[PDB]
Amino acid sequence: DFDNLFDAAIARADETIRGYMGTSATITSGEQSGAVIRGVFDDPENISYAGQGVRVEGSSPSLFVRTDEVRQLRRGDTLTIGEENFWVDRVSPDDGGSCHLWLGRGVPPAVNRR
Amino acid sequence: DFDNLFDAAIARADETIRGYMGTSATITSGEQSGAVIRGVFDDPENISYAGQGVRVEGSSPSLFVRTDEVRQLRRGDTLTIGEENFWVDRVSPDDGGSCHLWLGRGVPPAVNRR
Amino acid sequence: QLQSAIVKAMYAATIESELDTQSAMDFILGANSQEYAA
Amino acid sequence: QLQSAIVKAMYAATIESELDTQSAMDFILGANSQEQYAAAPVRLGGAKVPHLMPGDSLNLQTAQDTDNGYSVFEQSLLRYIAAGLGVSYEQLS
Amino acid sequence: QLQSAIVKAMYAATIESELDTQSAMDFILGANSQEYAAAPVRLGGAKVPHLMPGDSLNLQTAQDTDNGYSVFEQSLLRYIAAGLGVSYEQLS
Amino acid sequence: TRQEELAAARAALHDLMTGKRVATVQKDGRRVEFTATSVSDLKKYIAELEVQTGMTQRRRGPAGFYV
Amino acid sequence: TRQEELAAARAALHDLMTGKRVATVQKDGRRVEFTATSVSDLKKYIAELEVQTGMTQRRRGPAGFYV
Amino acid sequence: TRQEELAAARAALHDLMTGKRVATVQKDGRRVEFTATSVSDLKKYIAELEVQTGMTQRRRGPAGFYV
Amino acid sequence: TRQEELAAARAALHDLMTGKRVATVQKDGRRVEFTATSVSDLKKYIAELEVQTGMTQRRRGPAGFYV
Amino acid sequence: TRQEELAAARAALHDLMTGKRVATVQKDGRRVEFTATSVSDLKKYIAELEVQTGMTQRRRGPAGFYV
Amino acid sequence: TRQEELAAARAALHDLMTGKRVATVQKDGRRVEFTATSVSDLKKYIAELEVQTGMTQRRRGPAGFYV
Amino acid sequence: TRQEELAAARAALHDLMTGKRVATVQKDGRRVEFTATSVSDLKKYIAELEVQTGMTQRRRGPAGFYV
Amino acid sequence: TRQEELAAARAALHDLMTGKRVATVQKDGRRVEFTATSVSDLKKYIAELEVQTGMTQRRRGPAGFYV
Amino acid sequence: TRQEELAAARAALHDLMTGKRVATVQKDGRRVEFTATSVSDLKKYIAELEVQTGMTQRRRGPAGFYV
Amino acid sequence: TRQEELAAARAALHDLMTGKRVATVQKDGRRVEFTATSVSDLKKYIAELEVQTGMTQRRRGPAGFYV
Amino acid sequence: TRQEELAAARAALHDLMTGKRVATVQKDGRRVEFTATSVSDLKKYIAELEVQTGMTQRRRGPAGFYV
Amino acid sequence: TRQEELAAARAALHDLMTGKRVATVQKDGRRVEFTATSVSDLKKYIAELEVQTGMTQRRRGPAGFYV
Repeated sequence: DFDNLFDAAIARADETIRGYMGTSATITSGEQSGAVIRGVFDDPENISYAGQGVRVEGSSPSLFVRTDEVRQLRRGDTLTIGEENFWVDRVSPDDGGSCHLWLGRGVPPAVNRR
Repeated sequence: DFDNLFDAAIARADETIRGYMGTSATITSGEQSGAVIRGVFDDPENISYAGQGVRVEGSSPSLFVRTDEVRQLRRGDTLTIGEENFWVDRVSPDDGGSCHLWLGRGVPPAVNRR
Repeated sequence: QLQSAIVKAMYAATIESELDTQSAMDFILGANSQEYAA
Repeated sequence: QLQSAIVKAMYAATIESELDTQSAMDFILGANSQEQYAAAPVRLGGAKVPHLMPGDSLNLQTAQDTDNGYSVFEQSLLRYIAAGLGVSYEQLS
Repeated sequence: QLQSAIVKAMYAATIESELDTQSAMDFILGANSQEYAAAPVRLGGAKVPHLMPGDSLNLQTAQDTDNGYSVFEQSLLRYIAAGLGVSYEQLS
Repeated sequence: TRQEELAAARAALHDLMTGKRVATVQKDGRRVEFTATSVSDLKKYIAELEVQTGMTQRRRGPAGFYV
Repeated sequence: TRQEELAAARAALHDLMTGKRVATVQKDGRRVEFTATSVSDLKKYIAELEVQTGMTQRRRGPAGFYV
Repeated sequence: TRQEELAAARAALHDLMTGKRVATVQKDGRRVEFTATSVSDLKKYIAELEVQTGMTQRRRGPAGFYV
Repeated sequence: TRQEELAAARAALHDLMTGKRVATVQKDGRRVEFTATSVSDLKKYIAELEVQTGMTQRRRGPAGFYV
Repeated sequence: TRQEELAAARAALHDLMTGKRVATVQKDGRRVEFTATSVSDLKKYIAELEVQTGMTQRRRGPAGFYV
Repeated sequence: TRQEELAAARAALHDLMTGKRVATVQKDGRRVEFTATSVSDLKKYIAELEVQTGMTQRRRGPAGFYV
Repeated sequence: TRQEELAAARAALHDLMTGKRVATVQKDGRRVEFTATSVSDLKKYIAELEVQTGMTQRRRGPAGFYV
Repeated sequence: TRQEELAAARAALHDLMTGKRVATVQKDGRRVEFTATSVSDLKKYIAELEVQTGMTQRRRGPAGFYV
Repeated sequence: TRQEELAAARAALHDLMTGKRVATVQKDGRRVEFTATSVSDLKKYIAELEVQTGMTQRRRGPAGFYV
Repeated sequence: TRQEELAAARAALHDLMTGKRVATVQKDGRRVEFTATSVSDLKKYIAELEVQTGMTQRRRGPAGFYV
Repeated sequence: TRQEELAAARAALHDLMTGKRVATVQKDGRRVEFTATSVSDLKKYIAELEVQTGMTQRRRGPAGFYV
Repeated sequence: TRQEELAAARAALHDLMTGKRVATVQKDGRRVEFTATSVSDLKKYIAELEVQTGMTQRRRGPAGFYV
């Protein structure tokens, strides 16, 4: 399908790495609603100081799902990594065979659209 | 046990490094109370200057503990590296098989929560 | 011993080639494929 | 010694292949064409030359001399035996 | 020397294979496993077996059973006949 | 539980032969390395545990000889 | 399914033969390296697996001699 | 407890055979590499260790010859 | 599709001979490398599928002798 | 104090055999490696200090012959 | 197209002979490497492909012997 | 002091045998690699320095033969 | 254009012999490397295309013998 | 000055045997490696340089025979 | 001009012998690595390139034996 | 300038023998590499340069036998 | 200029043997290496030019034999 002869290799590699290191994930709400995908989850640490001193330790989760399933995910809907409940905040653009999924935590904050 | 094929390897490696590189930390206070962990401790050296010259040179200890035995550890409780008395400040999120325990020194300062 | 002798003498030579066997005997052992039994 | 001569000459050759035994013996030795385990016989016709692909090889054992040396050893033993029995060696042997 | 010749002649071939020895003898030395004493095998005509890679049937070449033992005997009973005083050809 | 063992080993052989046996994987920090077996020993393993299991006849006995 | 992986292995032989057998593929951060086999054993695998398939004649029984 | 590491080593043999014997695993500066052994030695280990344990008959005393 | 197989094999042989067979490419973040096959195996491959296809005679039978 | 030496050596043989003998460890600046010994010398060492210790017979002497 | 391809092969042979057979070429981030043959195989390739085309002969039927 | 390095070398032999013969040790910025010997020469050194030490009988004068 | 070919090849031989055959050249961010032919094949090529051209005799035919 | 030569050489032998011969040492920005001699040559050096010393005999002349 | 490269090659031979034959020169960002030749081929080059030059006697026609 | 040259050579031999023959030495940015020679050649150099100099007898004129 | 050539060759031999033949130097962006010549070729070269020069006898001719 890919008129490149290289994206086939990168797609096979992405499938292999997702199968060898990834974890299952069940998306909830959104247009997908009940659906299961696979992605390599990670949770880097990050700190901030809101003044003379306010330590707010947190995490910046990422999932790295393939772009085919991540389509029409928008941003409001949420997702469960096993038991833990996150919510997609930002979706990275296609890098050729996949895209990083930026996750939040807890209930998404309102919509505040209009 | 895990839909991983990889995290099992990293857990085995984690146990290996803990056994080959680490110390027998013993914990007092907290819900865990008397317990023993095998954590590799390091003491990087950090200095602040404050005013004109107010060098307050000190250390920032870390333990690299495994998450399973250190759940619900909280922050206010103390710790003992052999004959030395420390106290945990914050717990890093799990990277997959363990987490970094950030340690203080001396008595923990109050609670100041109400 | 008689059977072993006849068997050992009955195989003569061998050929080896990844090429098709019919064409292999065609191009090496003369053959008559141009005109079950082999 | 007689049994060893029996079995050393019994296994004339071997065939080396990763195919099925029936197919291997068909393509290297022949026969089959069964009317309707015991493997398969081979008709002892004229000289036949097989064809192989890499990984296959027909190698026939050279075996060893049947009487590598036995007749002289038996000769000495029979000499001793005839000495024991008091009869001439040649008459006994 | 008699016993050594017996032993050297009483080991003709060797089978080496990954799989079970019963099936190995079934697929190499004919065997009659369809019917401890291991397995007997009929002594029929010449049999050529097929063996997968990693197996091998090795025919032991043995060794000459009289590698000079006859001449040593000649010398020894020459000495014996010298001792007893009878002629060597009479004794041996 | 030998039959699915046969299936897994045969599949692994197939992926090894064409293109689909992975030696190492890596994602910007998390990487794994797999020891790669050769082809000969893998086919020997296939044949051994295939004849050992309830799989039917594949190799028969020695070839007879008649006139 | 002998036809399927027969054709797959034949195509694998072809594109390994010319230029297309990918050994390692790496996008920045994510790299994998599929293991590589020789061409000889691949050819033997192709031969044995097609002859095991019920495909047409490819071999003959030795060769007779006559005057 | 011989059956325990008998089963463990059999599983290790299969795991190495297909694709899964991990050699080195690394994550963000935490890397551990395990030494690897040839499959032949592991096979012989399976052999005489299962012989040593009370596992069933798998070897017979030579082979008789009779007409 | 044998004829274009022959054509592609002849091409790849020509590029391999002079300078035009690429072992690997790199694009500052995306690189790939292909397994390189020896020239001899390529020549046997081209000869085999050249004689197997419907193209004309190339090699004849053995040479006779006469006085 | 040879018995626990036997136990430790036999263990280490087992871990080397299956998957669990470590060659290198690294903690982003705290790394160390160990020399690797071949399995043949491991089994030779095991046998030598196994027969040398007070544990029971494992190997008998020659083999008689009778008619 | 055989004549000009033969000319190109001869030019490539000369270029490899002196100094100019480029193996790898690299810019900032962009690099490729071309697989390299030996010189003997290229020489015999030039040889028999020049023979196969209709250009003037370079071989002769063995040799005679007269007194 | 022969007993001292006898014990030290025996302990080192066992240490190298199991898993723990350190080859290179590296803290951040401070690394050092110790050279590694084989195992056979270590055994010969052990035996020679043991017999040189007035340790008990370990070798006997050949072997007689009686009928 | 054989004569300038001879000149260039003899030159390249001379530069290769002493010091002046560049295997690779690298400016910052732009590097290339050329395949390094050996010297024996270089001399054979020199001799072959030296005798093939119209330049004079360099070697003669056998050698007689007289009393 | 050869007795201390004996002592130094023997100490180096022991250190190399157990674990205590350093192949290279690196502090941050300052590293040096030493060429590592083998074992056999070191033992010949030991023997040749101890026999030349005045310390007592270690090897004696050839052995005769007597009935 | 035979004296020119004769002297040049002789000087290069001596230069490679003593210490000075540069194989790789590297300024910051500019690296050039020349190829290297074995000494025997350079010595030959000297030999035939000087005998082809009209240099003095250096060879003699075999050697006769007389009583 | 021969005797002290021999002394320096012997000191270098011992220096390489124990542990202290520096191979490479590196400071920040500044590093040099010293080539290494096998111990055998250094030993022969010591031997025949000692013989060449006026050092005392160490060789004897073969050996005769007498009844 | 044979005499100082011989002197330089002898000096280079001396530095090569003990410790002082530099393989490469590097000053934080200014690196250069030299090809290393084996000691055997160096001694052959030194002997050849030593007997080539006008200095006195070193090797004489055959050896007589008188009763």
